[PDB]
Amino acid sequence: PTSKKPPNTAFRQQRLKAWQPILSPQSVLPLLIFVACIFTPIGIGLIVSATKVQDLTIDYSHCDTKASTTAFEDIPKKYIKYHFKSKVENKPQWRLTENENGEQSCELQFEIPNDIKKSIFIYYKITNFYQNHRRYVQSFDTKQILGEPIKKDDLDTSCSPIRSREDKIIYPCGLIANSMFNDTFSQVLSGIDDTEDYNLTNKHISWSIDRHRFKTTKYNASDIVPPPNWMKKYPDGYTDENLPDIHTWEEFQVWMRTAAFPKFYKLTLKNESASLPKGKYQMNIELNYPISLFGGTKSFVLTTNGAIGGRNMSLGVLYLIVAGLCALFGIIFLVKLIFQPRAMGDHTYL
Amino acid sequence: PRVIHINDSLANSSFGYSDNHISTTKYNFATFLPKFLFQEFSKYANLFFLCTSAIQQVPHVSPTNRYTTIGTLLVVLIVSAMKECIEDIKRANSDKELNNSTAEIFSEAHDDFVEKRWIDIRVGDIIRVKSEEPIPADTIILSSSEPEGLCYIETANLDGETNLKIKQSRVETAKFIDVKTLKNMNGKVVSEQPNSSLYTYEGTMTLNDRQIPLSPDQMILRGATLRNTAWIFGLVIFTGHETKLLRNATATPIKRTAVEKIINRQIIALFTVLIVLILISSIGNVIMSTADAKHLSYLYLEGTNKAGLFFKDFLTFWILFSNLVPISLFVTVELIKYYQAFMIGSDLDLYYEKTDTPTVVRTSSLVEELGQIEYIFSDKTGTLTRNIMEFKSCSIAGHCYIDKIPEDKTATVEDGIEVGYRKFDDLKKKLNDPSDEDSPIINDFLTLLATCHTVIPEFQSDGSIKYQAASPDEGALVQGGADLGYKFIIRKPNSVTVLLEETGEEKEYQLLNICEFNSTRKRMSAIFRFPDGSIKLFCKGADTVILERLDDEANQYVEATMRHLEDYASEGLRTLCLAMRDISEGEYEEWNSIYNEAATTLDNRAEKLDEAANLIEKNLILIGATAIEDKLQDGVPETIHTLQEAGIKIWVLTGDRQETAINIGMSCRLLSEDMNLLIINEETRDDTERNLLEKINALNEHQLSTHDMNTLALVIDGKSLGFALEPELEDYLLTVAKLCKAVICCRVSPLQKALVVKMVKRKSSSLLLAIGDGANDVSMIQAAHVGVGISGMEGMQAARSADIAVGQFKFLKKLLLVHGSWSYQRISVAILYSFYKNTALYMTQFWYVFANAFSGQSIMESWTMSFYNLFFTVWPPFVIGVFDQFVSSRLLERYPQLYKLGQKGQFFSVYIFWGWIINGFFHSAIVFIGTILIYRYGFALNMHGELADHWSWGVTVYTTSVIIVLGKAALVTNQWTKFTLIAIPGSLLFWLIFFPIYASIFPHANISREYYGVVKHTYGSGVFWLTLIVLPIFALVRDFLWKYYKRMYEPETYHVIQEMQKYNIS
Ligand SMILES: CCCCC/C=C\C/C=C\C/C=C/C/C=C\CCCC(=O)O[C@H](COC(=O)CCCCCCCCCCCCCCCCC)COP(=O)(O)O[C@@H]1[C@H](O)[C@@H](O)[C@H](OP(=O)(O)O)[C@@H](O)[C@H]1O
Ligand SMILES: CCCCCCCCCCCCCCCCCC(=O)OC[C@@H](COP(=O)(O)OC[C@@H](N)C(=O)O)OC(=O)CCCCCCCCCCCCCCC
Ligand SMILES: *[C@@H]1O[C@H](CO)[C@@H](O[C@@H]2O[C@H](CO)[C@@H](O[C@@H]3O[C@H](CO)[C@@H](O)[C@H](O[C@@H]4O[C@H](CO)[C@@H](O)[C@H](O)[C@@H]4O)[C@@H]3O)[C@H](O)[C@H]2NC(C)=O)[C@H](O)[C@H]1NC(C)=O
Ligand SMILES: Nc1ncnc2c1ncn2[C@@H]1O[C@H](COP(=O)(O)OP(=O)(O)OP(=O)(O)O)[C@@H](O)[C@H]1O
Ligand SMILES: *[C@@H]1O[C@H](CO)[C@@H](O[C@@H]2O[C@H](CO)[C@@H](O)[C@H](O)[C@H]2NC(C)=O)[C@H](O)[C@H]1NC(C)=O
Ligand SMILES: [Mg+2]
Repeated sequence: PTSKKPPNTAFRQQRLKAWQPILSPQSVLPLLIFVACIFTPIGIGLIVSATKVQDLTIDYSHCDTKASTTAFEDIPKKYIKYHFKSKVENKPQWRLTENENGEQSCELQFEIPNDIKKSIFIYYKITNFYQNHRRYVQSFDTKQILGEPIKKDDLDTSCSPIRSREDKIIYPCGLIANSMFNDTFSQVLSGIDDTEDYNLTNKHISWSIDRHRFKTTKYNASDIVPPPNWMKKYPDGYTDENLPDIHTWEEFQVWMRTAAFPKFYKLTLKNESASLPKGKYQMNIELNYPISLFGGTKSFVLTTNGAIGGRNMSLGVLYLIVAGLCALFGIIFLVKLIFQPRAMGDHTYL
Repeated sequence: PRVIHINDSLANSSFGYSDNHISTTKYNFATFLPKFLFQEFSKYANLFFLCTSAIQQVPHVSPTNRYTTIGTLLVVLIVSAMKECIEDIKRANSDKELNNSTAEIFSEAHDDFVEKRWIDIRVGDIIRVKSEEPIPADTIILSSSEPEGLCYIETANLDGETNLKIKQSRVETAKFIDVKTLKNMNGKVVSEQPNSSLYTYEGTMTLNDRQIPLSPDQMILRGATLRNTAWIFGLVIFTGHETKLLRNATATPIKRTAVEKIINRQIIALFTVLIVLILISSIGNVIMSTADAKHLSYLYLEGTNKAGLFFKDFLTFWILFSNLVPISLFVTVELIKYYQAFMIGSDLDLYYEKTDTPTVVRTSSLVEELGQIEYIFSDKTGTLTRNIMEFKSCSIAGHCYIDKIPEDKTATVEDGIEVGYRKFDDLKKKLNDPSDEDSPIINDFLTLLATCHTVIPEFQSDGSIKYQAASPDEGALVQGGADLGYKFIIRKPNSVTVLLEETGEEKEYQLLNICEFNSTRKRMSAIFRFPDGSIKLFCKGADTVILERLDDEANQYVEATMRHLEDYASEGLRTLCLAMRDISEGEYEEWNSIYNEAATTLDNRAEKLDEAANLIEKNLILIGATAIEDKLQDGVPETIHTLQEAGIKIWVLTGDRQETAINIGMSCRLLSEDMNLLIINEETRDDTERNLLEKINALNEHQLSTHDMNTLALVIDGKSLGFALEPELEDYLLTVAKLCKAVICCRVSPLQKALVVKMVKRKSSSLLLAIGDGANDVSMIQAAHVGVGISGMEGMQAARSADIAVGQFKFLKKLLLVHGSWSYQRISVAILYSFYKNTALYMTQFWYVFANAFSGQSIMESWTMSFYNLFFTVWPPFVIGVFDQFVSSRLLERYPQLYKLGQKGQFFSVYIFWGWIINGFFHSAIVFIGTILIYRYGFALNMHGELADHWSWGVTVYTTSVIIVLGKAALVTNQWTKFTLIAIPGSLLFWLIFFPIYASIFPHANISREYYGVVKHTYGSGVFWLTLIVLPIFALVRDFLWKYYKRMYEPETYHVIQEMQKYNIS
C-alpha cells in the first residue's frame, strides 16, 4: 500500500535558511552611535522650526466684568500670551462696548511689531469643552445633513435629547449643531493710527470633504423648527429666507468636526499671499457664547502656519531625548568593555 | 451468576450481552455535548466571555451590537468541535482496523465454519482458531489437533512473560475433532461475573449427561496467541468490555496540560486588573457627573440617583474594556498546538524504516508538556526487550567461549586459572581432534545441548527445521547446540536422533526418564543410555540448587566456574550450570522400581514425582555453564543513559518474575554491580511495614553525600506493593522511592500499574510519562499525563488508546529533548506575546477616559480595532509558536541538562506573565503621552490651516501601536527565516497598503464613513510620518538595551549555547 514515509523536503523536516542574530558588542554600540548622530540633527531642526512661529493668544473672556465702557483699559498679564521675533513696546488693551439692545462687544487693541511674512490664521481656543464625550461624537443624522428630507420616525436615535418638539422636525438635531460657538468675529483687522486695514476671509476654512458632503437642504420651510439654542436668531420658526444652508455655512462645517481633546482650536479666519505690516490693530468680537455653559475660557488666537503648526516643542524634544538615551547607555556600555574584561564563554553551569 | 447456553442463538439474545467491539474513542454520538461543554467551559476565559454575553442582553447598557461576543464564542466553540471531531475520526479509523479481522464461526443452519469479522462474535459461539492467531474473546477450549488435547498460549499481552503457557481440555469433552459431529452439545454453563482477577476461574458446565467442573487451566483470555499448534475449538464466555483484561480500560479522558492550569491562574489576575480599571472609571464618571453637573449642560444628561448611575456605568465599562482578554488567543493556541503536532509526526528520525509506521500524535492538546517530564514509567517485555533469547557465551573447563570477542576483556589474563574470552573456532579446532584434554567433556556438553530438553521438532515444507519449546531458553540452547554442530532432528518416545555436522552421521539415544521442571526444584534432569551400554544422567539448572547436589573429590573446576558465573551475571545474562554423571545398572535395577512406583499412588502425584528424583544425586560432574541473553531494542541503554542525564527518574513496572527483571537492568545499564538493592519481598502487611520502617531508619541514620544516592535501587514485589499501596500509612514507600536511582516493580497486576502512577501524580507536583506495550499496561497509559505506546510489533492495543505512537524506544530520546524543549518554548512566548500585543493597544482606551469626562469614547472605531488581531497581528504568533527554535536540534541532544530548563517553570509562569503586562502598560502609556503632546489642539498640520480631528488622531495611535508590537516580535524572534520575513515586516506593509484602499472605497458604501478624508490628513502630512520613527524607537529602546545586557553580562545557561551555535566554537 502507501509507503507512509514523510517527505524529505526542507520544510517538513524543519531545516530552513536562518540568520541567528546575536547582539555583539560591535553591533549595538555602532547602532546607538548612528541613531544618536541621526536623531540629533533632525531634533535640532524640529526644535528651531517651532521658534519661527509668532502667535498672540488674548483670552478675551471676562470682558463683561473686567473691562471698562468709558475708555480702553489694560489687560491683566494672566490673559495675554505673545511670542514674536521682536519685542512689543505698548501692552495690549481692551474695552467693552454696549450698543443697541444687549449685544455687547469686546474690542481688543494689540500690536504687531514684527512684520509677519507668513500666512495669518485666526482661531478661537475653547478650554474644558468635552467634545469627545461618548454621547457627543456620534450625535447627528448623516442623511439629514446630506440634504435628504427625512420623515418623523425615520430619524436616527443619536439625536436623542432633542429631535421632535411638538410633532415638529428639527433640521440640525443632536448634541452637536446645538451648542455651536456663535461668537461672530470681525472679518477685518481695523488698522488705527497711520496703519491700514487687514482684510480677512472665512471661505475654504473647512475640510475639502465637508464642503462636498454638506448639501443644501430639501426640507419644507413649514415642517422644520430650529434647535432650542437657535431661537435668539431664528424666531417664529423657519421661513422662506430663514433657511441656513450648510453648503456655504463653513463655520457650521468647521464646528461639526468633533475634536479629540477638551482643549482644541477652531479655524475662523485666514489671509494668505499677503504680509501683515507692523503697527497697532483692533479686533471686535461679539459676545454671545457665555462661558458659564461649559466653565472654560474663550481665547482669540492669531497664528502663522509653520512646519508642524504653531509653537510645539513636543516633537523636537523627543528626537533629542532618544539621543540622550543613546549617548548615555552607549557610553556606559563602552566603558564597561575596556575597563571590565568579559569572559569569552565555555562557562556553562550544566 | 452468569448463565450461558451451549448451542443456540435464540435464547442467549434475551440476556442482552455485549458484542465483540472495542471503542478507544473519546467522544460518542450520545455524549459529545456534555463532555465537550465540560472540557471547553473548564477554562476561565470561556466562562468570562459567556458572562460578558449575558451582560449585553441588559437594555441600554449595550452601546454596540448585542451579538458581538456570543457570535465569537460560537466561532471558537465550532473550531474546537471541528478539531475534536477530526481527532475522533482519526481515532475511529485507527480502531476500525481491529474489528474487521477474520474470525470463523460455527453456524447451526450451515454446519460449516464461516469467516466473519471480529465484531460479529456473540456469547456462546463455537470459534475455530488457527496457529499464531490472536484470540478473539475469552474462549474456553473444547478441542484440538493434539493427543488428549494440548496447546501452547503466549500471554505476552496479558502480562509480560516469555514462556509459553500450557492449556488442555477436559475428559469426554475433547473428542470433537473435525467440523462435523458438533450438534450433540446440549445444556448450560454457569460462571462468575466478569472480573479483572486473572489466573482464577470457578464454575461448572452442565452437559446433557452430567456436570463438568472448570478451572483456569482451560480458560484462554483475549490477547494471547496460539503457538506450535494447528487449530483449537473455543466457546466464548466473555466478550467486548467484559473481558478480564480489557475491563478497567475506559475511554480517552480529558487530560489537562500544566500550561492550561497556569493560564487559568493568569486569567484571574487579568480579571482583578479589569475590575480595578472598571471601578476607577465608574467612580471618576460618577464624580464628574455629580460635581461638575452645571458645567456639562450641553450634553443633556438624564439626571438620576448615584446608585442607578453607578450600575449603568459598571455595565457599560464591562463591555467597553472586555477586550483585555483576547478571544483570538484561545483559537490561535489550538491551531498552533495542532500544527506543531503534525510537524512532530513527520520527522524521519522518528519513523521506522523496517515497518513503515511513522509517529502519530492522536492528542494534540498535550504536545507542549513533553518538555516538562520528570518521571518515566516504562515496561520490560515488549517495550525494552525484543522477546528474543539467544545463546551468547559458554563456560567449559573454566574457559569462556564466545562467538565475537568483545573489546572490554578481549584476550585472557590467566591469573591463577584462565579468565577471559576466546572465539568459537578454537572450540571447533579442539573438538575436531581427540588429542585434547577437554575433547570428551566438550563432546558430552554438546550432546547435552541437543538431547536433555522437551523441544518438539517439525520439518517444514521448504526443508527448514523448526523447534517448538514451552520455554524460550531451552529453545535457545537447542539452537545453539544445532548451529554449533549437533543438530537435533527427530524425537519420539525412547528415541532421540541428532544429526552431527562432522562426518554427517546421525546418533540415536534411548531416552529413558526425564524429570519435569518445577519452581521448587529448579532443575532439568534426564537419564538415558548411550549407544554402547552405559547409563548417563544430565542435569542443568540454576547455581543455587545444584551446588548442594555435588561434592568435590577430583574435579577442581569449581572456583573458575563460580568466577565465570559472577562475570556473566554482572552483565544481565541468564546462566544455567550443567552436570553429567555416568552410573551403572547395579543401582538402576532398583532405581527403575523406585521411580515407577510414583505412577502407582492415586492420591498425590505432585508430592511423589519431585521426591522420586531426589534420590540419584551423590556426586555430579560439573561440565560448565551457559549464557542465554535477551536482546534489547536498538539504542535502549544509550536512551536510558541520556534520559537519566537530563534529570528524569526512570522506573520499570513489569508483570514478570523478579529474577528476570533484575538482570534486565544490568544489561541496559539501569542498575550496576555496586548499587544497594533494597529488595522488599514480604508476605504480610506487618512484614513490609517493618521492612519500610527499618529501611527509612537505616537511610536516615546517614548524612548522605554525592555517593550513596547514585548507588541505590528499589526492587518491589507484586504483593508487597499491594500492601505498600494502601491508604493507611503509604508515605513510607514514597519517602524512600525518591532517594533511589531506579525503581523496579515485579509481578504487578495491570491495575497496580495505574495505581502507582495515580499515587505518584497525586502526592507530588511532577509530570509523569507512561510508555508500554500490549494491553496489559493500557490503564497506566490512561493514568499518566502523557501516554506513549509502541506500534508495529506484537500487540497494538497500547498504541491505539495512547497519545503518541512511536515505533522504537530510542525515539523517546528525540521526542522529549528536541520536540519537547521546543514545544514548551514555542507555546510559551506565542502566548506571552499575545497578552502583551492585546495590552499595548486596548490600554489607550483606559488612558483616554481622563480626557473625555470618563465617558469611554473609543480612540479608533469598531471595524479598525476588529482587524487588529485578525489581519495584521495574527501571523507573528503563528511564526513564533511553530517555526521558531531557540537552539539547534544537534545541541539539544549534546547537552541534555538543557531539558531541565523545561523541567522547572523557566519560560511560562504567573510572575513572568506580569513582566509582559507591565511592559504592555508602558508602551501604551508612551504612545498616548506622545500622541497627546504632538497634537496639542489639533494644530499639527501644514495644509492651509486645517486641523486634525478625532479620527485623524486615532489612526496615528493605531499605526504607532502596530509598529511597536512588530518590533517586539522581531526582538523576540531567534531564527529569522523565510516565513518570518512575511509575518513581522510583511504585516507592517499590509496595513500601510490596506488603510488607503479601505478608507477610500468603504466610506462610500455607507460602511465606516468616519474615514472620509483622513487619508489626506494623515498620509498627506509630514507629522504623521515623523512620529512613527520617534515613538516606536523611544518605546523599544528599553528592551533593546536590556536584551544586550542580559545576553552579555548576565548570561543564562541557554544564552551561552546560543552563542556557541552562532560562532561555531565549542
Ligand atoms: C521620574 C523620572 C524617571 C526616569 C527613569 C530613568 C531611568 C529608569 C531606568 C530603567 C527603567 C525601568 C527599568 C526596569 C528594570 C529592569 C528591567 C527588567 C527587564 C526584565 O528582565 O523583565 C521584563 C519586565 O518588563 C519590563 O521591561 C518592565 C518595564 C517597566 C519600565 C517602566 C516601569 C513603570 C511602568 C508603569 C507604566 C504606567 C504608566 C501610567 C502613566 C499614565 C499617565 C497618563 C520582562 O522580561 P524581558 O521581556 O525583558 O525578557 C528578558 C530579556 O529581555 C531577554 O533577553 C531574555 O532572553 P530572550 O532574548 O531569549 O527573550 C529573557 O529570558 C528575559 O530575561
Ligand atoms: C494580502 C493577503 C493577506 C492575507 C491575510 C489573511 C488574514 C486572515 C487569516 C484568518 C486566520 C484566522 C485564524 C485565527 C485568527 C483569529 C480569528 C478569530 O479570532 O475569529 C474570531 C472573530 C474575531 O472577532 P474579535 O476580533 O475577537 O471580536 C470583535 C470585537 N473586537 C468587535 O468589536 O466586534 O472573527 C469572526 O467573528 C468572524 C467574522 C469576522 C468579521 C470581520 C472580518 C470581515 C472580513 C471583510 C473585511 C473587509 C475586507 C476588505 C478587503 C479590502
Ligand atoms: C448663542 O448661543 C447661546 C448658547 O448656545 C444662546 O444662549 C441660549 O439661548 C437659548 C435660546 O433662547 C436659551 O434657551 C432658552 O432658555 C429659557 C430660560 O432662560 C427657556 O425658557 C427657553 O425655552 C422657552 O420655552 C417656552 C415654553 O416653555 C417658550 O416660550 C419658548 O419655546 C422658549 O424656547 C429657551 O430654552 C438659553 O437659556 C441661552 N443660554 C444658554 C446658556 O443656553 C444664545 O441665545 C445664542 N445667541 C445667538 C444670537 O445665536
Ligand atoms: N531449562 C531449565 N531447567 C532448569 N532450571 C532452569 C531452566 N531454565 C531456567 N532455569 C532456572 O529456573 C529458575 C527459575 O526460578 P523462578 O524464575 O521459577 O522463580 P519465580 O521467579 O519465583 O517464579 P514465579 O515468580 O513465576 O512464581 C531460574 O533461576 C533459572 O535459572
Ligand atoms: C475688506 O475690508 C473693508 C474694511 O472693513 C471692507 O469695507 C467695509 O465694507 C462694509 C460692507 O459694506 C462697509 O459697511 C464698511 O463701511 C466698509 N469699510 C470701509 C473702511 O470701507 C470690505 O468690504 C472688505 N472686503 C470684502 C471683499 O469684504
Ligand atoms: Mg509489554
